[PDB]
Amino acid sequence: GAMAYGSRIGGGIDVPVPRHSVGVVIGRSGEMIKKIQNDAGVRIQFKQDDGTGPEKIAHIMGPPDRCEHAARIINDLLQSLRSGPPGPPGGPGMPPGGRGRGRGQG
RNA sequence: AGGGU
Repeated sequence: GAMAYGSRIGGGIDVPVPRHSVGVVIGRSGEMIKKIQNDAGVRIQFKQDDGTGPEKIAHIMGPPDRCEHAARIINDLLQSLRSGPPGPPGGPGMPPGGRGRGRGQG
């Protein structure tokens, strides 16, 4: 939605986390989001699925300032995914594999 | 780094 007045925070904010980074920010064992909840002192609970965007909405509840703090931890964790871990192939570098050569020997 | 409660 065109929320031109979305500059106002509150006691619990809805943060848009990329759907390809949902498990990332929480961690495979949830150890990661516990750190976010720890360093911010907030209750971060992923909602079912608002579906109103290419992201997932997570309701970071708690004291507004801490919600901002918590939001930053998740957002920065996304920002660090942006060419953070360098990958030669797969991304900006197509592996020059042959036409089935290597596996297609017959 | 896919599910933490």
